[PDB]
Amino acid sequence: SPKEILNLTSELLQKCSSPAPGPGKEWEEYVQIRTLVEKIRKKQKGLSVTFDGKREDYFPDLMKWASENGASVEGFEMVNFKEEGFGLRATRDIKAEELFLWVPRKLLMTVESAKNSVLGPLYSQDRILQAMGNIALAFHLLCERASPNSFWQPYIQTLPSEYDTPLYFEEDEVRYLQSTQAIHDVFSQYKNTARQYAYFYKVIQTHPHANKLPLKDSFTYEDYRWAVSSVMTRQNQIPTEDGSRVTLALIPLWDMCNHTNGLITTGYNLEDDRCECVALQDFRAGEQIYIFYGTRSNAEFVIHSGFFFDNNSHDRVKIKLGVSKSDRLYAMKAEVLARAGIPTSSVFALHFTEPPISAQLLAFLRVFCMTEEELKEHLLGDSAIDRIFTLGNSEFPVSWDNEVKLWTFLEDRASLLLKTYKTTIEEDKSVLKNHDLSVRAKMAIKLRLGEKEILEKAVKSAAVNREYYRQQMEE
Amino acid sequence: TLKYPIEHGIITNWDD
Ligand SMILES: Nc1ncnc2c1ncn2[C@@H]1O[C@H](C[C@@H](N)CC[C@H](N)C(=O)O)[C@@H](O)[C@H]1O
Repeated sequence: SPKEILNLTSELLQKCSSPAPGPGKEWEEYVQIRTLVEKIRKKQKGLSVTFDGKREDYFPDLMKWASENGASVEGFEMVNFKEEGFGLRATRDIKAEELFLWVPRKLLMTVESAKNSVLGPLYSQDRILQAMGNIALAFHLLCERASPNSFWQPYIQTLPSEYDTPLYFEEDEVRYLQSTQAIHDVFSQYKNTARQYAYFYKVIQTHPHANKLPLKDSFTYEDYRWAVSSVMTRQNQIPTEDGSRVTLALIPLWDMCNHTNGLITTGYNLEDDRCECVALQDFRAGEQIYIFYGTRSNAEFVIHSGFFFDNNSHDRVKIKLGVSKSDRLYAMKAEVLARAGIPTSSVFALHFTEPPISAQLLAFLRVFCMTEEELKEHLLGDSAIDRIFTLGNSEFPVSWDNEVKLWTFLEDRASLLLKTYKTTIEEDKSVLKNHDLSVRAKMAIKLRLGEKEILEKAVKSAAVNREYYRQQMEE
Repeated sequence: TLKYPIEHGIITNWDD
């Protein structure tokens, strides 16, 4: 009964509205929330709207629908690949930099198109929809999915039925990620989504401006989990009709491309009011067409795109660093860092492809390890300005001594972080070799393996720099 | 490069 569901959702909104659980209680907060959510989901009837046909049965409808509104529909076909899922395959040879794909705005689903929808009145009367475009986009999806004569029906009928975002993982699958950096953003994702479902279920059932929405008596946890994972795995940012501010939008036909390594080749053209994509490389006929999604970490690919990309040259882990206010040299270091446009304490990144540290982190480590004399040579004199300009440059060291002390610092810091994981690198390679795992399980384990392999790379890199610059002191 | 790069699956904040 919907009276039992309204009781259960109030009980869920409460559990998700408390503060952070604490230090070593975040795994059990997530299991408690999981228990309540799974109870609700198993009393509901999955997706509220399902389609008679199979997914590929609606792609001609999508092509026909995109052709009539000006999109490119020639040169490619839809193929269900095992590895990436559905995607685009070239039916002809396509050269690098050729403009093969274009989608006018009239087809997109935007935040503003959600404001002009049957969702409109509720949107204008709800703080959270007004503040969160991605949620507003998500409810746009559900309201058009529930609309039998919707203009976007060819798009919605070709969207997946489920995803590999963590919102779909099992307990044992998320459990592999314990002690990682990644799992804290998986906890946030589950808590946030669960809170938003419990809040909006009450709104849809009782708000006077949601009364004649089609979602009224058909809004399951599954419905919302699918909507946000749809938005999360393929939403974009485009300019407005005029070009002043940016907005969030879903791009039909083009969002069907799968990711590979490379550069971004999809831009918006304000003049002709359309999204444009040039071929990132040469695609022979019969080869899959990929695009570069963006510079994103494996943590972000798994959590928000629902997959793990193996060849990811933009992989990174986070690292907290700052000058301790108990340093005798806090004031000078804080002024040098300020003059370099660098915060006193910040969250930096260790990287997978050399060099492990950006120009900003190297400049910080250099100031962090400077002596009083060196600090003065960057604060006073005619060369002080020119000396700060080169802090982030590997070819202009402050001293051999400074470099040795900062690579010694980095080597110890990554070594320390490595030990805070519950499994080792060798243990992870063993689990991948000797076990047989689901796709979602492989994601979790490859993710925690990746975090550690970056730390280990940083250790070795910092050690060889340490030894190179220590040989320079001896001469 | 491009005037308006379109990043597919751009990361947004979901914390309401
Ligand atoms: N390189 C890849 N490896 C594995 N899965 C991928 C890759 N690129 C994209 N995907 C999947 O495709 C989704 C992004 C989609 N917009 C692309 C079309 C999608 N494959 C579909 O069939 O609807 C991601 O959420 C992943 O589920």
